[PDB]
Amino acid sequence: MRECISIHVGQAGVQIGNACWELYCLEHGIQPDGQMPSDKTIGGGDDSFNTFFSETGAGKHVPRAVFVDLEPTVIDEVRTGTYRQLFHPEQLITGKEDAANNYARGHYTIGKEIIDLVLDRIRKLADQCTGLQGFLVFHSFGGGTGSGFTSLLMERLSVDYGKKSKLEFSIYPAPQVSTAVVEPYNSILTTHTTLEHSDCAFMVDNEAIYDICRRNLDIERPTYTNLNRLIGQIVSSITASLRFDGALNVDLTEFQTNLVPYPRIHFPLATYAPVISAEKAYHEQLSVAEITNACFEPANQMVKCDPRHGKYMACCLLYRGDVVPKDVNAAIATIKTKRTIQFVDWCPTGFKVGINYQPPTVVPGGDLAKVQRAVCMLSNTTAIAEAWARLDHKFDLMYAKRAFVHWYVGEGMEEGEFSEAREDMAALEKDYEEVGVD
Amino acid sequence: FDQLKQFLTFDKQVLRFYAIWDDTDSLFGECRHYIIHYYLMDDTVEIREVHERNNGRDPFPLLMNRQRMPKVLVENAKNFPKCVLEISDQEVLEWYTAKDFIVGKPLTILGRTFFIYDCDPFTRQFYKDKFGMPDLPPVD
Amino acid sequence: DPHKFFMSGFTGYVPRARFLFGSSFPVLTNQALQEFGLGLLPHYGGYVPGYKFQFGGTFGHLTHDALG
Amino acid sequence: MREIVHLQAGQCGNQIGAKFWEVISDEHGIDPTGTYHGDSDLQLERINVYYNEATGGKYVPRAVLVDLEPGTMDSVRSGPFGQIFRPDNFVFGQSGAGNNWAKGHYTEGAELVDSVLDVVRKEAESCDCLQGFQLTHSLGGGTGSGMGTLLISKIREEYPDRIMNTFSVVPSPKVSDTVVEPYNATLSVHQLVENTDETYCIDNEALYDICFRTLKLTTPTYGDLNHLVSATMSGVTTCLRFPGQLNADLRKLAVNMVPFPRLHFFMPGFAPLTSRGSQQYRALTVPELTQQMFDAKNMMAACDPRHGRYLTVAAVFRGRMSMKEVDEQMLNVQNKNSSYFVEWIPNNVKTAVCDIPPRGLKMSATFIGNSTAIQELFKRISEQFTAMFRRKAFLHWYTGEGMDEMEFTEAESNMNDLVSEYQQYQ
Repeated sequence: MRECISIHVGQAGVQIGNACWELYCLEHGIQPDGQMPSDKTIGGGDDSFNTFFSETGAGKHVPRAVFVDLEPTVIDEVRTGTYRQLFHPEQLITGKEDAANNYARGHYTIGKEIIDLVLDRIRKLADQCTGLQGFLVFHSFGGGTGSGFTSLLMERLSVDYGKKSKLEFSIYPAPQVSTAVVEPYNSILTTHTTLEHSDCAFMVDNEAIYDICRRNLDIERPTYTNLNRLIGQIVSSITASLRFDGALNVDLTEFQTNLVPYPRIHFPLATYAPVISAEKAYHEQLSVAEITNACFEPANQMVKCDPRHGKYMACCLLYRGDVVPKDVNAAIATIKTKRTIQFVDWCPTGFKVGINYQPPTVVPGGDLAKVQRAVCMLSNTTAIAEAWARLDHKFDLMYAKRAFVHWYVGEGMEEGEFSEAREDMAALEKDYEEVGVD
Repeated sequence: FDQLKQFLTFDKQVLRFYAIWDDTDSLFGECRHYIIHYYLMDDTVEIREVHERNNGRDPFPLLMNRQRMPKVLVENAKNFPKCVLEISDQEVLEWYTAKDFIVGKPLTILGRTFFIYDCDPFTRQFYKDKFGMPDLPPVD
Repeated sequence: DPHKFFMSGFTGYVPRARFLFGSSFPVLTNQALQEFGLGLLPHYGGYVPGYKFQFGGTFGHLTHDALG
Repeated sequence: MREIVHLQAGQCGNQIGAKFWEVISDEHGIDPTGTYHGDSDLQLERINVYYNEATGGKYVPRAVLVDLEPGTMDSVRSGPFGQIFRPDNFVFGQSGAGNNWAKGHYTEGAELVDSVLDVVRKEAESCDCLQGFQLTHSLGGGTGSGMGTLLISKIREEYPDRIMNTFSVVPSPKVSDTVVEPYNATLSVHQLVENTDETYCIDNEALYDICFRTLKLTTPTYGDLNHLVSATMSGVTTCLRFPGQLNADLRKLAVNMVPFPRLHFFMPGFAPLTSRGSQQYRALTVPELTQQMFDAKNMMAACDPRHGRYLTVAAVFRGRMSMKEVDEQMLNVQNKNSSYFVEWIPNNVKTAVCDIPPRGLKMSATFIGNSTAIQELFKRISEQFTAMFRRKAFLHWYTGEGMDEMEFTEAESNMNDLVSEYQQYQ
């Protein structure tokens, strides 16, 4: 009866969730119709769909998600596609006009209209959940309705519901590859105002997944579709300790006590161990003792960042499938004897382990192979400080000639907060070099 | 035996039986409905309780966790320290197989006698294809 | 079954013995191990059914039919 | 006739203590239905100690089962012997503790322990003569280490003069499975020195290595370590239920083994551990069980007992044995290595011989040690709490809940007390 709200705003997060919600219906028995099969039994206990789906007595199973976007064309293809008979037709909130890479077009001007139809579903969704535990938001930093509009939910949901952890998963802008011309601008605006209300905001990158899919999967010329089912498997391994059973169950209340040491050092990043194609995953032994070491590569990180320039602070190794807990324990002690994986002095423990009894799933027509085990580490490293070095220097050249500004100030937004959002992200960056001082 | 081959051949294939446990001979005994799952991937058995509305029981979904079920124990296994050790293949003479679950027969698991009265359409087809058994009629 | 009892004063366990009363410890313990294996009377203050339709005879000869 | 109350808090204590009843009911002849099928007539005559008999003969246990996260009491009722308990005895909320000490003893614990102590009282009245309390602590965090001392500091307010029997899994020198582990340890040993009369230490490191070189397992899961714990746990209370030749209850085991008031943390063991291979290549008697008992590799707590002495050692005995064999072979072991005991008291061995062996053997024993080496197990948490403290690491999930900071030095100052007391008398 432990529940989770899954809000998908922006245009990236409504598109990941097309590939995220096909996976929960796949883990359990629920058809894209929404009904359950008459003949085939998947094996499901009785309430393991209780976390993400609200079963109704008519037989249909109804999901807990809100898909709001102000530009209408991306939810209108979910309103017509394979997953029409799944959702609630009042969930899918349609706007009228763009947000158009503008922070102030989505956060203040057009955002003041659509917000009360957004919140009057969330405060209805909470009243049917009797064991509610937190939020799972899906947006993107480099835009105008996943950046401006995420901090219009976050500065109201924190006001109403108070202290409940909120776990937003955002595509970080990549170093070399970039699409919008103004994403150094609207990145800083959505982290000055959401670092005060976030509890752990995970980071995903487009450039890193474009390379580990090139080599491990050994696919080439990839798409956006082949990226969304690698982000759909992380979040279905985070939320597997609320629907399944196992030795160590790490549920959502203590992700702030395991991963957040100081109240503004909550920016962790995640990987996933056995990503092998179907021609090489049967040609070697994939056991516990090496997929816990393939997690600690430089080349297996979902964020383009060298982990080796900063020391780890707290990990979390959420295992899955056929794992006995002796094999984890001799394998973590392999890690701390290595003088490359540098842990740091005020945290002798560092590691935190969960095990479970359900193997990985595979989508039909998938890119991944059938594997018994799965590891999804989540690490709070200090190397992500110099992922914020570049994106302040990107801000520091365009603001240095007042460039690109007047599309922001025209749509109800003061110029006075550009200087103090970059005053802020110094004061965020000054903390990571302060905590590393032993 | 290639455990990975069995897993890959029978992944998500579960035989589902409908059973009653008639305990009415006990002082507070009730005739109760159960679902028996047999997992073809690993030859494990799970027993689920069927709760009716207003049955006066605590809503626990499982009578028995998913595990491999011994049918016959070795004579020396009477002294096996079950309080510290799990039953290994050395203490078990015969394991429960898919052949032992038959509609209209009593099935004795952990000292409880279940009467299997029906099976799902998939299980019915699987028994026809694997064992050549004629149609398994539901018992009222 | 002779010598199926317990002495008066045995601290220990005997089943079905919290649930039987009225006789001392050995007589109860034998029970606790075997279990482990014509007309009515005048001026009576009770009710004969049919006692609206009787006239003109004796309480003895009118309550005989109730027991026979 | 002399009953003991059992209490199950935390994750690690719920699961080991539910493996405790499948060893208890195995010795006495209860099938998982709950009715009685046993052969020997010596099981019945003292069945009342751990069990309550119910109308029909469904011998129901005497444990109380409290945890906040309800996912484990839906997971220990669903075991092989889970279906025997009292469903009135299950107490829970819905908000898990989250490995926080101030979610157990302070904030949510002000709700539920007012409804914990009146389910204890509903079975204290059905006991003829209570003498003790079992609790399965779990020191690895704040779900069974925080609110465990919320119960024993409330029970000890009620019953001043009764035995406390806590079996608590202890933190480990290896890499742990919780990052706030030195925080939550030192909070809960400030009160365990004031309300318990022993705290039988257990380490997951030693139980991965008893089963590595002696038993020689291949893949020891969590289902196998609990048999090692529950065998010692069921060996200490044998003189209460089974007839014996020197009978020793839990107060007989008290005045032997605590010299000064604050030296009661002990060390467990279990004698006849063999491989699956070399069982019939080995002959066991009293003088072979003694060498299997008195080595550092047969201790269930990850300390090396050759860096200290023993104040008092007791080894209960089960089976059909003589007692010149027992006593003279405890005289040799106090004589062959006499520099590993304390000179200021002459004798060091308490002997108790029962007349009933366990299932599947012909003789067994159980080793209980009170060493000075336990300060090494307390030196580490004294050493790795300080480095997590002076930078105020990981901290505001306590102080932001109901903690203070003035008791984070008033618990370390008592951690380093026990290191001083064990060492001073060495």
